[PDB]
Amino acid sequence: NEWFITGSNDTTMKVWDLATGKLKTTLAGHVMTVRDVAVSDRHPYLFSVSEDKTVKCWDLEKNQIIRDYYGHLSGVRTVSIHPTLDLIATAGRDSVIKLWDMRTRIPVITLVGHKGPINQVQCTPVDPQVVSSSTDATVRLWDVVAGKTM
Amino acid sequence: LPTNHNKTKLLKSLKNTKYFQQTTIDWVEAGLQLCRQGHNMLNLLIHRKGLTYLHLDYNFNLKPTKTLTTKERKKSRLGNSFHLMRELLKMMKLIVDTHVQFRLGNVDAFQLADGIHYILNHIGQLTGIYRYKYKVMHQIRACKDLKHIIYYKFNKNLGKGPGCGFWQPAWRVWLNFLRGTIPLLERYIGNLITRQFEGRS
Amino acid sequence: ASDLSWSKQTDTGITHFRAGMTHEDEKLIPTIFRYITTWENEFLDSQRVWAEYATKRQEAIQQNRRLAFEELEGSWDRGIPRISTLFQRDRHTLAYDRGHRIRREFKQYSLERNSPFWWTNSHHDGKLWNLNAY
Amino acid sequence: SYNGIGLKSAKGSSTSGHVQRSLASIETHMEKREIEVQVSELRDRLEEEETLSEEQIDKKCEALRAKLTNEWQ
Amino acid sequence: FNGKALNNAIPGGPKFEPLYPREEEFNSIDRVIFRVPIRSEYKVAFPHLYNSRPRSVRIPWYNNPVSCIIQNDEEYDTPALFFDPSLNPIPHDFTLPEDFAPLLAEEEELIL
Amino acid sequence: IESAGFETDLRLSTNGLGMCQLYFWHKIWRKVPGDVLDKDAFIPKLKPAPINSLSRDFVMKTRRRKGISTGGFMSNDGPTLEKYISAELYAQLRENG
RNA sequence: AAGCAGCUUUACAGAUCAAUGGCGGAGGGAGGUCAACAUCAAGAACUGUGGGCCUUUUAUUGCCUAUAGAACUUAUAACGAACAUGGUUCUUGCCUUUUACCAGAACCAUCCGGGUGUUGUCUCCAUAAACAGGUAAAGCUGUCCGUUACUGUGGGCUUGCCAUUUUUUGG
Ligand SMILES: O=P(O)(O)O[C@H]1[C@H](OP(=O)(O)O)[C@@H](OP(=O)(O)O)[C@H](OP(=O)(O)O)[C@@H](OP(=O)(O)O)[C@H]1OP(=O)(O)O
Repeated sequence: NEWFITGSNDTTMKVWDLATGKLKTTLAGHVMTVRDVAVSDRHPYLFSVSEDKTVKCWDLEKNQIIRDYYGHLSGVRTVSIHPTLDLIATAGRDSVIKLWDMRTRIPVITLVGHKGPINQVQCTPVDPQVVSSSTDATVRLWDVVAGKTM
Repeated sequence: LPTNHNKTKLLKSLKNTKYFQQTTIDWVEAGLQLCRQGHNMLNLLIHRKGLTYLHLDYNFNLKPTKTLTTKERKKSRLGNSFHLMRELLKMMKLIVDTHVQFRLGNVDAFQLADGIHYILNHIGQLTGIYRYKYKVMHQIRACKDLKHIIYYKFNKNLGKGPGCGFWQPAWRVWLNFLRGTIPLLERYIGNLITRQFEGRS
Repeated sequence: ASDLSWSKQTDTGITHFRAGMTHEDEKLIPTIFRYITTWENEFLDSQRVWAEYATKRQEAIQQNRRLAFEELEGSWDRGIPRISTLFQRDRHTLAYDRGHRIRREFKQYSLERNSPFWWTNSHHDGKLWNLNAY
Repeated sequence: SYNGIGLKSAKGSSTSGHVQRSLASIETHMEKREIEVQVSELRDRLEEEETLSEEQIDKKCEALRAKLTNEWQ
Repeated sequence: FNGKALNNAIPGGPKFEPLYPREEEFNSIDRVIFRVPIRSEYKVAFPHLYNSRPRSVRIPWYNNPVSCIIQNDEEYDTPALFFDPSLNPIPHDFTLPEDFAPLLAEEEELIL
Repeated sequence: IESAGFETDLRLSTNGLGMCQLYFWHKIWRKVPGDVLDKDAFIPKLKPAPINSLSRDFVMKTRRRKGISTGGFMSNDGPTLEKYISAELYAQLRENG
């Protein structure tokens, strides 16, 4: 709780301070509107979905981009770091959640079944491990193993 | 720093199959066979795409047989990868052909060494690798720079003229270039050959 | 070139020379600044040649002769404005031209490609340089 | 930049960067001092030769001082 | 490494980009005694003294002792141990057994 | 003040064979040539000062470091007149003698 | 360091030809452009065994001590006394957009390679090594076999030597 980072439409995430309200740093690696920011719980990372079609990892021991998760078919809207594994859940306009292993930057498990663009994805440590929701008015609960909506 | 858990190598991973076989041949025969096989592989890369009018000469000069369409200039342009293969095989064929002109009895060993030192310090003139990969210019400059040292320590009491054939450090510079662009060409030609067989993702 | 830790402090003498555009040849290409007369060397000369012209005009009024321009040759291309303005073919028309400096200076607010010679006007000042010797 | 003269880089200026060196470049006071010196000398003498008691040396010194004063007007 | 990190040339040495773009009362000519013009060889030799604001500067190897190696360059004519022409000259009962020998008295040859 | 790297000068002139060791245990102190009170001494700015105007230099710049002077002009030395000679008779006798 | 005494050794002359006890043996040496597994960037930094001490139940952490070992690189720090290339981001150049680039940084990587240990295989040269239990591995152990445990010749040295106050020639 030393800080909170607010990604904004001027492409520049800014790291503000809780107790004082000060800037400390500005993270400006995107070129499009930064839509979602998700800081990791057990990693010193900062995953920043923008609509650059890029999911960028920010190493907070360095304040540098280290990983760029390519594979999205359109703009991305949300991150969801699975809190007790090493994968992130990114989904957006292309109506499909791509899970990403954080080491190998591979789309590990595609999650097929939402119709319209997906707005907000949440991950739980126990199945349903992806609680996602889209513009087709469906909150789908996902099986990460089977790849099917439970 | 090199990787420490690299137990895998390239040729050590190819001895352990049933397809490659160990033998002992002359170096000149190995060079002539890599020229023949490189000509066959680049000729088959050309001929799978349908570029049968690009008569890849035996000295690895890609020349169109006839003047082209634009459709026969779109399929017949190729990237830095295929041309980089073509230019390194031009370089290697110049090396092996000067050793052949030695081994045939035509040219002297001193004139072989000067011919090799001419090759390894005129790759940017004799071959054309500078076009398709421009950081080769680094090594080309280094080869020129080694020329500029060696011709004024070989020629203290000799003045100006051909005859210098101390080709060792320029040879090292081009081997270090090949050390750098083995995995580059592995990835480039792996992507090209999987576009030829598997196709575009 | 001079010491860029010292050059932002004092008027350093020109202690070094960085090479401008070196070619492999030793071609000493002449530069335009040597073929343009500098402003002090134009203005002292302008005061001299206009003192000479006002003296020759006072004498030609005293001699009651009209000052033909076969005498001022040699001083025909010296002085700001030029002596060659005084015997151009439209001097009676340009007698009534006033405010031409700012008219030529505010062309940049109404022309898309103004001439870069916004300041000079060869009808009123003449050619202030000659690069046919360059 | 040798001697801090040259460029940051030859790249950027589009020059050769060949930086070459240019071939174109009181009496009373004195008296007092003397008196003091004399006194010191006297004291030293006293110390040297039979003057463990102060009164003697002091007396002699005083006399010397007086003499000096007399000498200087 | 010091010549690279300090934007600084050596006569035999190579030139680089500046590693740091460095721009702009204390160190003005009003307060500087100009006796020794600080050549860049000082700034590479003693890099922390002659440089206001160095960083990423590796500590240079201060000298080895004075190697007084005799070169023996006379036509294979001199022995291995002799007094070289460049060497400066030097301006300065009890009994034992007869068979008490020095150590290595069995061999005569000082050199081989 | 003149040995700012005499050691590297002996090493780079002799191409590495020389060796210099500067030391100050026999604590010798020599007069700088030139007067302190020489206000008519010329002071260059980028080349080093000449010999007969050295000490006037070596005073002044150190004064500008320590704030006892009042700017980068040739005045503000240490005069007799600032310390005690304030009445005009002492000043005129010192300048008239 | 000539010799003698002593100790040890092999070639032995010898006592038993026993029960002993040392040493050596209970399936070799040199290697090879042979590969397989480890291992190689660090509190200057490593493990083996054993004890003891701390969690709220003694579990995975982390220390203090005792000894036996640390091969390989490492200080002008690094497996390599040599040196390429690629990715991301930032800052320059060329600029006419990108690839291809100029060239510096930071963080990462990818390639040519390399060392050491062990296992195995292969090549060349040789040749009481018998039986029984196991492990990831060995004479590891039990039975067992040669010189041989009690003298002398021949070699080696780990030693000593070649009475008059403080030791060994008398209170
Ligand atoms: O033109 P120059 O300035 O006189 O230099 C040339 C040139 O060297 P550069 O590549 O540096 O220009 C030649 O190289 P190429 O023309 O072949 O490219 C080289 O001849 P070789 O490469 O054939 O050896 C020759 O060297 P030399 O004639 O001594 O063999 C050398 O002349 P310099 O020795 O005077 O520099």
